[PDB]
Amino acid sequence: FSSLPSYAAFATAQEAYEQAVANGDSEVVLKKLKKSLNVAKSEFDRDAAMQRKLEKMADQAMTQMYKQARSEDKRAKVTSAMQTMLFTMLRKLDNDALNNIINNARDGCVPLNIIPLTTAAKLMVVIPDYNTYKNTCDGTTFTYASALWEIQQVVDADSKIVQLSEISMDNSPNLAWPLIVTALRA
Amino acid sequence: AVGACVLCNSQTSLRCGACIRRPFLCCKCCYDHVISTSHKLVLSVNPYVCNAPGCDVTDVTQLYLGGMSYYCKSHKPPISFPLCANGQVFGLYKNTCVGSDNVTDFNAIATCDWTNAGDYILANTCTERLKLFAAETLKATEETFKLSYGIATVREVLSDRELHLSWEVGKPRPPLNRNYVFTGYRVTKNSKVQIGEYTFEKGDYGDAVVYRGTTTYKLNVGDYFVLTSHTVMPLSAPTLVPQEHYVRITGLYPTLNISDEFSSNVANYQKVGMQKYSTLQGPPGTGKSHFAIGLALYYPSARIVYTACSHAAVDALCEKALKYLPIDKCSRIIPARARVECFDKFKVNSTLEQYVFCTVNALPETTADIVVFDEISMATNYDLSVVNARLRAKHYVYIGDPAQLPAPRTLLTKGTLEPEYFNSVCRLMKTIGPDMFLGTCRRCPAEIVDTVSALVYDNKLKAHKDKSAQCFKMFYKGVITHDVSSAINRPQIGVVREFLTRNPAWRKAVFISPYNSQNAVASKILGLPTQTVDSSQGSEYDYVIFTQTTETAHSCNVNRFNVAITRAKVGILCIMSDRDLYDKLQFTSLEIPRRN
Amino acid sequence: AVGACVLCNSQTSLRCGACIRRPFLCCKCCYDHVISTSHKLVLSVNPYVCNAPGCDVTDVTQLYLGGMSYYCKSHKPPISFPLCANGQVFGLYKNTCVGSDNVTDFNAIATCDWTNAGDYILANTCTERLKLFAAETLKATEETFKLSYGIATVREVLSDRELHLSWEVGKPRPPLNRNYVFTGYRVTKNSKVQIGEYTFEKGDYGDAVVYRGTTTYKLNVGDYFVLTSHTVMPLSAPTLVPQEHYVRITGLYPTLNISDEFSSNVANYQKVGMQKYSTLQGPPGTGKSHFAIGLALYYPSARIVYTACSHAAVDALCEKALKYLPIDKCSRIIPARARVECFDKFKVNSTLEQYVFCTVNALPETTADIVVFDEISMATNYDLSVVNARLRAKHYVYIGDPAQLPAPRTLLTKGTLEPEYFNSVCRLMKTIGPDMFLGTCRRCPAEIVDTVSALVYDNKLKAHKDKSAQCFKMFYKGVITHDVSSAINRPQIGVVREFLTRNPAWRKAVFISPYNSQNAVASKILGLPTQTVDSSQGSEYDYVIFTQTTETAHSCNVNRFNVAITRAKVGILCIMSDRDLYDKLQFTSLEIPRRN
RNA sequence: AAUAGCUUCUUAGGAGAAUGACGUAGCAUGCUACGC
RNA sequence: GCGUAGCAUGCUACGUCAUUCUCCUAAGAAGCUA
Ligand SMILES: Nc1ncnc2c1ncn2[C@@H]1O[C@H](COP(=O)(O)OP(=O)(O)O)[C@@H](O)[C@H]1O
Ligand SMILES: Nc1ncnc2c1ncn2[C@@H]1O[C@H](COP(=O)(O)OP(=O)(O)O)[C@@H](O)[C@H]1O
Ligand SMILES: [Mg+2]
Ligand SMILES: [Mg+2]
Ligand SMILES: [Zn+2]
Ligand SMILES: [Zn+2]
Ligand SMILES: [Zn+2]
Ligand SMILES: [Zn+2]
Ligand SMILES: [Zn+2]
Ligand SMILES: [Zn+2]
Repeated sequence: FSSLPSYAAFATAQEAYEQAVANGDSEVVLKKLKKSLNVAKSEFDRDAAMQRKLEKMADQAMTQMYKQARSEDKRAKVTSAMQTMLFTMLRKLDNDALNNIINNARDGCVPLNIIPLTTAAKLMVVIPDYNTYKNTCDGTTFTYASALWEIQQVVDADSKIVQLSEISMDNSPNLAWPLIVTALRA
Repeated sequence: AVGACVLCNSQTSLRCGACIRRPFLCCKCCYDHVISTSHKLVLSVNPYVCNAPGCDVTDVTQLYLGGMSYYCKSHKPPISFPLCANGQVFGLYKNTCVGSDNVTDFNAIATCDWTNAGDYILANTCTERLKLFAAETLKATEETFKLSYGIATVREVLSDRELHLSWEVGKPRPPLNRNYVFTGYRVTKNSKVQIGEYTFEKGDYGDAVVYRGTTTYKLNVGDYFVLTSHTVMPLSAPTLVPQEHYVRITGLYPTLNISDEFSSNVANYQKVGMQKYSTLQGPPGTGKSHFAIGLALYYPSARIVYTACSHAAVDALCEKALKYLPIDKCSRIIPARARVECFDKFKVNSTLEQYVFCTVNALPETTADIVVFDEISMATNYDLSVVNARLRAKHYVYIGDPAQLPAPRTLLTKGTLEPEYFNSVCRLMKTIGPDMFLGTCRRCPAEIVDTVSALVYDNKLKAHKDKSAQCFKMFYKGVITHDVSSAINRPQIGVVREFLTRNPAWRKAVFISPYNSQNAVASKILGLPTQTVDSSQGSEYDYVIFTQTTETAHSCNVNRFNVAITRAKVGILCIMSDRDLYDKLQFTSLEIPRRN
Repeated sequence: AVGACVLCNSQTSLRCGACIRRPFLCCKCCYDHVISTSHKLVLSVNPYVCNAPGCDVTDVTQLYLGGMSYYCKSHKPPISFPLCANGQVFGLYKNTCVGSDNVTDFNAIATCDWTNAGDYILANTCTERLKLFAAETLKATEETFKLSYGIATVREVLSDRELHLSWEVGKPRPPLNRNYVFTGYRVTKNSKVQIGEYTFEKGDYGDAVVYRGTTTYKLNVGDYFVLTSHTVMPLSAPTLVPQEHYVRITGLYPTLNISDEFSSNVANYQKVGMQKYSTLQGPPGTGKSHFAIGLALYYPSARIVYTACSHAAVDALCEKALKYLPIDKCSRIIPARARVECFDKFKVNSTLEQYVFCTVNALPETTADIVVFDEISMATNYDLSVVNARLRAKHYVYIGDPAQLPAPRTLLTKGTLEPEYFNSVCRLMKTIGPDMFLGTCRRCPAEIVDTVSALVYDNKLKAHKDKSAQCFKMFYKGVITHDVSSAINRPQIGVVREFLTRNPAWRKAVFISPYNSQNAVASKILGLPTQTVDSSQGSEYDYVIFTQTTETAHSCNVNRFNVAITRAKVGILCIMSDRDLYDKLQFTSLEIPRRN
């Protein structure tokens, strides 16, 4: 604001006007100095308002640029995350048996549920009671979905281990049911 | 899109799209680059072009930021301030931009063309970021130069190895050369398929050329061939890691004693443990790859990588390497490429064994203890940074001798390039030496090592089996009987017309000559096959009849002379004007009209 | 950003910037700290400096609260208020702080430089909160003094473990012992960077030293070693838990008759279970820690923790515990520290073992039934606060003797501290009574304890196992080759020459010496490993070898002689200038060549 | 740690309107110095 | 009768400052209903 050309002209105009008033000449110089300071303050209002607009305009633009950069950064990061998860998921599936059954299918279309139902190598039974235990997965091997599995670890609800001996009709209450028992295809 | 200025490293969002590579520039730095050159377009996180429809002005110096976009001086709204002011163009972090005044050499890079020697000498003598940026830029220029070329239509397909391929109409034919690997195509009508990659060679005559292919899916007469290309990838890693010596073997667990014939090398093998990375100069004929595989054996409990540039170099590497190594090995480079047949021993993707042999341009993401890089008098800035980017090992050694030749690098046409300025590693190998020198050669005759150590070497390498019959019959060169732009020195060949009979035990010798046409016209009236050193550096012979050419500096390059003399077992003859060179090599000089 | 008045416990929002630790001060309390002490930097939620650019009036007495921002008198806002007014300083909760008259003592503790016994003797007897504050500020002060001395550089490169050091001429040099480690900065120009941590050892000759670094870096000539910093965290928990009594035993369960060989202590084994905390004064060489293990048996399943100040002491006691307890015992002392090594038995971090043996520096924050600190004569109020803070148990028992050797207290160079004033626990041990007494020293040659009786003690101890073969050769103190300010009387070891082979069965003694470097010299021309008096105080040995130094004030401390001779079982000799002390020790001394 | 609707409160911004005051220009009227 | 000038007053336009109002946007904290 102070650096505007009107600033110095206005300041020295008011100064010399006060000087001439201390000289006490005829009022025509009073009218002249009034006119001078008037136009000076007019253009001063002009430039002051211009700078006031410029501040807000520049700040809006700058915060806008910050927002744009932020959006682009997050976007690139999320795309990388998605691609990574996709590829690390893919590189897991048992490609052999899957290739087998799909290429066996007459079109390349197979309903989804049978995909795990016939190519999974695991089985996470969940049991809510000793009775359904007795009647689904007794002993060390069992049969389900037309294939032969075998137990390998029986973790209870507290994420502890439970030796296959502990699960007995009289040893029901001490085991915090349900009983997440895994397995393995065989 | 926020990055680091290539000169000020302060966070910024400015790029010169007028520059082919678009590097990040701080405010003041881009100011200096944009005031001085013809680089007259700047792009922020959004382009700085007048938003007014029909206003196609580009440079920011005539632009004012208005409401929420930027306009030319014409369509500007009332409140609108210029984007260039106080040495700052409007962008992010204007108050934290530090900048500098190194604009000079940066501008030199931004304006050069890569067609003169001084360009390269600057490009290999500049700052680090400056170095890598020069690398990327020159590589892109050579990429578009390759792509500036075009097609080649098959006139006839003689055989799986002999070919009649006519080249594009009105086009400067890409020469008969190994590097340019040609991708082929056969359009059905309807989905032209890519028939693979193939390499060519100047055969026994014209027009028919010799060639090799990656696939046995045979070519046709309707196919057309261009050569292959890509897009240049950005780089981050430095050219070379800083030096680090050590007081002991930092985890290098050596062998006990086995293969004591490498005792001449264990003296250096200790030093490998003593330093972080270093160099070694093995002149052709020396214990290289013997040093290397003996080093592998000496430290047998550490993963090792080996690397070179071309398939020829990498198989020459893995050979003599399959020998001293239980196998139990890997050299796994290329799944679906390699115009010439390549590794045929093991898997594709398992990074199985501790020793792998590949090429820099094809390395996958691998970790190991040490990477041994031979062939370094050929490599340039780019491959070094790729190496640092892909292999974070515990040791490194650059193997090789700068006395060999540089790359084709076709764009150099005003001057020549010196080894001390080939690239950084050779600059070190010449400004301080290899720091580790290997002696000595064994294969070549001593008469061609001690006599040739007088030139660029410092008389430090030796050999044996001096005999026999190696003399230089200096013929006074004739006029330039050039058919093609390169000379045909048949007057020089005018010394062999009375020679096919006077060499009793020399019939399977090798005519070699620098000009490809000097091999072709000789192959027309020929008695023995020609192979210039470009296909050599990987090929050995017993005799050789090297024929020089016009007295231009091309023929009398001492580096090419060394690489063309040190490729024989028993025999060599030199035929040149040779006012001074035959004074540094000492044999019985002979004259042409005398048979003695 | 609130807290409690360190003197009045009201909420306050202020701190003294000039005071070293910047403690919270109530309003009037801060007024009094600032009125008559040169400290004038007071920090509120924001600092109190005048916010006028370029105005630096920093005395809080000369500022004014303006509107939103405080200022100086000249730059003051139109209307505002004076800050320091009516004996108060405008701070949050201005009206509701009480403020007290502990002003003089706090002023003293704040301004003092601790170089005279006033600070110790006063912190030993002041208010608990004030006590802890004095402890933290004394630690921080000595830490800041650590910064005063200078840097080390390299002078010449010789080998991997033989270097010549160069002290910055004109600054206090650091003592060459294991307790000093420095980071190695190398200045290229351009990468002034740390290389790793280093520790030194003065070898048999200067200026060569043998040293160890954490890394195997190759030491160049552009390297140097700068001391590594240390800080102090604030502590809140009490030092001495308020005493409590009962009429029954809770949390601990008695035993019937087990281990009758620990009989006499049961009468005190019960009162410990009856009270909240208690102490045992053990005269030198008494049945201390015997009582400890005996109570540990008496209450078997009661979880127990042992702690002390000396690593040698905690090692000795953990070994003695290994001697008689089920194991079933851990000493989680130190994983990767303790330059002089210790246990290699069991875990460091599992928090499962019943009887946890640990050191103050590595105490965890767990619970237990009973914890026992040991050797109270060395630890300080700070250490007391740590050991009371990290743990929490039912009953507390401390065992020690005020007549042992206290902490170093380097800045203490004028005056002396009586046994009582080593810390608060020692104070209570020197109060109306140590409240539990057991005195008889049998692990020592009975004659030496009979002389210890004639020394500062009041002739009240008895023993067995008197004989034999003890004396004191008052050889004249030769030239002290004091590299460090610690003595080296090699001419005194200049008589050890006549005791290297002359002793047929006196071979596995342990050597004691007053100064650290006259122990180092016994570690230079070695006949057996030696230890200092600080490493002593807790172990007894069959024979003892002792070469003293000049009559310096540090040497002639009778308590040191006690804690030295009390480490004997059957043998001892002394080599002291000894103008008078030989008339005090009652044995059969001889001369140099009279050893038959 | 969901979809949707309503409502109380706080801040910033914009826009608009009213009001009052200051200053510049122009328009109208009057009084008067001067000139014809 | 005219103009220059000055003063005073009314009107219009513009450009500043303050008060209020209105609406719209944005952002945030809390509640209720299906
Ligand atoms: N100590 C040695 N004794 C015999 N031959 C050796 C010895 N060292 C190296 N060589 C031989 O040199 C020959 C290969 O040299 P080469 O590897 O062709 O040279 P360069 O590797 O420098 O290009 C091999 O026959 C190799 O055994
Ligand atoms: N009741 C006891 N019977 C036999 N020896 C005892 C008895 N009490 C303590 N001691 C012995 O005192 C010796 C150790 O004393 P020490 O612990 O060296 O003294 P101090 O601990 O005071 O420095 C040990 O051999 C220990 O058994
Ligand atoms: Mg080799
Ligand atoms: Mg003890
Ligand atoms: Zn910059
Ligand atoms: Zn540019
Ligand atoms: Zn425009
Ligand atoms: Zn107080
Ligand atoms: Zn203070
Ligand atoms: Zn001020």
